[PDB]
Amino acid sequence: GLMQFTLPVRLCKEIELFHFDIGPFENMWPGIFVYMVHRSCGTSCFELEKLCRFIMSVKKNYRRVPYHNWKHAVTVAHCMYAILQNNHTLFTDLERKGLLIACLCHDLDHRGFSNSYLQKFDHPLAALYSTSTMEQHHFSQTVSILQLEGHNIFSTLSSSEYEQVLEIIRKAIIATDLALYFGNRKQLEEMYQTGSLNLNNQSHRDRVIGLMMTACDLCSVTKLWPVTKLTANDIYAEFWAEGDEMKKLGIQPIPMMDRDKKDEVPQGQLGFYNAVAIPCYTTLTQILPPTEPLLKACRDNLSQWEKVIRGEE
Ligand SMILES: Cc1c(C(F)F)nc2ccc(C#Cc3nc(-c4ccccc4)cn3C)nn12
Ligand SMILES: [Mg+2]
Ligand SMILES: [Zn+2]
Repeated sequence: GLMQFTLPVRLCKEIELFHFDIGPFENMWPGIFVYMVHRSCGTSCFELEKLCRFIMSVKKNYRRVPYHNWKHAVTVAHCMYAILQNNHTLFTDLERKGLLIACLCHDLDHRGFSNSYLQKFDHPLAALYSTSTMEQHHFSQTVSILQLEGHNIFSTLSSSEYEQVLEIIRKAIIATDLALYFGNRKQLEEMYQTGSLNLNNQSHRDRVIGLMMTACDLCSVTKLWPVTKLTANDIYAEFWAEGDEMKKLGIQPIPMMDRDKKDEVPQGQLGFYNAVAIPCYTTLTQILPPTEPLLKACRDNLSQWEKVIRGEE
């Protein structure tokens, strides 16, 4: 009841910053997530015994792949924690509750393959869910774990509060489909610049939470350079495995997934920062000013990739 979680001093202070790295000690990641729920949401949001059992089941349903793993789940939740703590009064009790869970769950049972590869392999999930294939699967796994005995962390919510929270989580998880990001950010850009953006309009909140989700999901481009650079190795380890699998089906993968074109990674990261990351954090900073550190760190990393291209590293 009066059982606070506390972190060592360097973590207690650094966890509040956007560029925090959760570290290589897997056994501390659950405690870090509980710490973030307790300060983000309150010590009363969830029954501790249920939350702990929920976390350990979520962890067991992430696979040992190079990037889309348990460490990515907790990393994406910590970015969400930083956004919520820097924008205290902008979010409902239900949103605080839903979004950290959404982030922890957002890639449940990922296999390290894109929606495209599922469609070309003709995976059963591609027939069950024709768009946002993996993302509809992640939400489906979340509901499964929520319905295991002793795992219902939302048990104290009313029938209609429960339905709202599962709807926040569903939209949040669907929005991590980067194919959906491009149109969502363009609409948020237009709405902000014409002054129609209205946080009382629920379909507007939906879009802002969607963009927050893309920003949390891409938060590896916002870390200190050595974290960003080493994470890129995990990201490409999956892309190149998918590339290998495309070649097995008799299909030339795109160059991003072709390990034969390793040499042009620096130029590919440039494209990605300019086409995806920079716009994402730009529009997010416009709508939520205290998120500017994400944009600043993103720009610093683009500048490090430029340096790699010029042979300065
Ligand atoms: C860092 C990161 C994160 C997360 F850290 F945010 N998520 C993502 C998602 C995509 C990418 C890319 C990428 C990319 N490489 C190439 C390329 C590479 C070699 C030869 C030719 C082309 C093209 N392209 C778009 N980076 N990324
Ligand atoms: Mg995903
Ligand atoms: Zn993700």
